[PDB]
Amino acid sequence: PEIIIGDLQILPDAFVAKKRGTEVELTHREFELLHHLATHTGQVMTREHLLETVWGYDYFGDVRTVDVTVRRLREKIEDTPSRPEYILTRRGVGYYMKSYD
Amino acid sequence: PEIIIGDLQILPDAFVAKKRGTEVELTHREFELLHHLATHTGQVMTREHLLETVWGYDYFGDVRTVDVTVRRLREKIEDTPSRPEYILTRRGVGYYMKSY
Repeated sequence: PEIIIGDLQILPDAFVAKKRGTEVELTHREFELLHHLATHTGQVMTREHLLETVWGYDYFGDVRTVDVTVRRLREKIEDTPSRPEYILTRRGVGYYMKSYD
Repeated sequence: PEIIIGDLQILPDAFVAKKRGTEVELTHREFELLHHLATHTGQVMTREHLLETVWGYDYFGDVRTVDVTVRRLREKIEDTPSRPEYILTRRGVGYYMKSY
């Protein structure tokens, strides 16, 4: 398995993400979130949905944890986090990975 | 599972490590390495052995990767990395987690 989205390469079996061919140092949960968004490109996901799918069905922590993790992911993979081209917000609804070709 | 070593709490099912009750931001591979050492305390492990057990039996990368990952781990979980109290070196042989 290998997921290519623009300049991102995700190697799920290796738990490795690269941006322009350089490895990005991600936490376990950051990688799991990135991988989930990347295997459902263009699909808007609520914070609640992301909590149960990425943190687990027995995880009842603060939804804010999703926002924190998206911020870290943006700081690590975006050229300009204030203007992301991979991890996008649908205002009022959720997060998604931008679809490319 | 819950592993307690000194000021460290390792929660394997949650992939969470805490130091003095605060979560430590570890990469996936750093956590895997820490968990392995922590479940085999006092056991000295060569870099070659760590590569196969922590990166996998199909991983044929550089042993230097183990040294890098131990350094990162030390920087994140040791109060004083030059004088570690968790992730120890056995000179010439390997790495191990001190038993408590």
